[PDB]
Amino acid sequence: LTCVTKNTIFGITTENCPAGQNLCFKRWHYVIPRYTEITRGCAATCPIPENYDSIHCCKTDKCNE
Amino acid sequence: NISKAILLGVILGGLILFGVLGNILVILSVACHRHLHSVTHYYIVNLAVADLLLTSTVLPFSAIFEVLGYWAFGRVFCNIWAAVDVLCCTASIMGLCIISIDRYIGVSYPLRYPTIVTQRRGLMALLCVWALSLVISIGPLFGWRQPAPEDETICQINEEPGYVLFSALGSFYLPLAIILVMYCRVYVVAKRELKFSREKKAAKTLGIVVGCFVLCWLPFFLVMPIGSFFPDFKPSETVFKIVFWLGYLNSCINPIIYPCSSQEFKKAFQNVL
Repeated sequence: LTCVTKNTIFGITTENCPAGQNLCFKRWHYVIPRYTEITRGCAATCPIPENYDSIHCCKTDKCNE
Repeated sequence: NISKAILLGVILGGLILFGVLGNILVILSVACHRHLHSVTHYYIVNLAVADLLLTSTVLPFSAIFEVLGYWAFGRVFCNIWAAVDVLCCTASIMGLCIISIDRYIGVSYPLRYPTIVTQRRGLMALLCVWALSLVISIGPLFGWRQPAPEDETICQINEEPGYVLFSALGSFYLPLAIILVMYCRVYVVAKRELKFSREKKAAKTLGIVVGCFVLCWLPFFLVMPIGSFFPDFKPSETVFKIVFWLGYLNSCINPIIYPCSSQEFKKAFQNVL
């Protein structure tokens, strides 16, 4: 698997997943009313949401972006 | 934390009520005087209306976003709130650029000023800058937008750093450059060179307003681009909350500044009460 992780105006950053981690996920985080941080990366299992976060769980191929 | 929730609620309710009251007071004071009707006062009314609408729409909703911790309204309502937010946050600095141009022309030509900035020309500039604010607000986030997130509690607009960079530039830094250069000229002229004294007092008052605006809005547009450039330099939620509420409290501050420097504004406020 290859999940894109960090998105910048310079472009995207794609690196594969290590042993055990085989999913791509996207997680939101409520930093501030005008900047909701969004993280993305590999995962063995997409973590459950805590602290009123929210997570996108998908399969493969740098999906959802 | 119930204590944190109630503290945030009461503090932000006081701030928003005071901001609405102060901006309404400014509008009434300028409007109730026939003699005070000048193009610069019309620009001040524009700035006060922009701040008042920003307060009355965004500030309760941003405060609720803070206190609760998610979006409790419709997704289309989230889009409407965000669009109004960016519209007002840009129109405020646009009005500041307009008052900067007005005061530069007033300082340079104290007696030929009415023949350079006329009522029709002033209203033309006002309408043009409002239209430009509408464009630079609505276009960037809806003319180039990613698909909406699956969650109805997410209230972001565009997750691509290109949009945040372009919005930061076109809504703070170009008007900041214009205003900074033009009050550099104004300060140079005032320090080097009846009407002159009056318009110099007006220039000092609006310069204090502009300085407060710049100082209390710079941290926000300095910390968001830092995070956008390299995705590891978000210091903490603390600095983000502080800079955000500093900027919006700055949007609230101006009714304090108006009598602190302008004696005629203080007299108008005294009469209106």
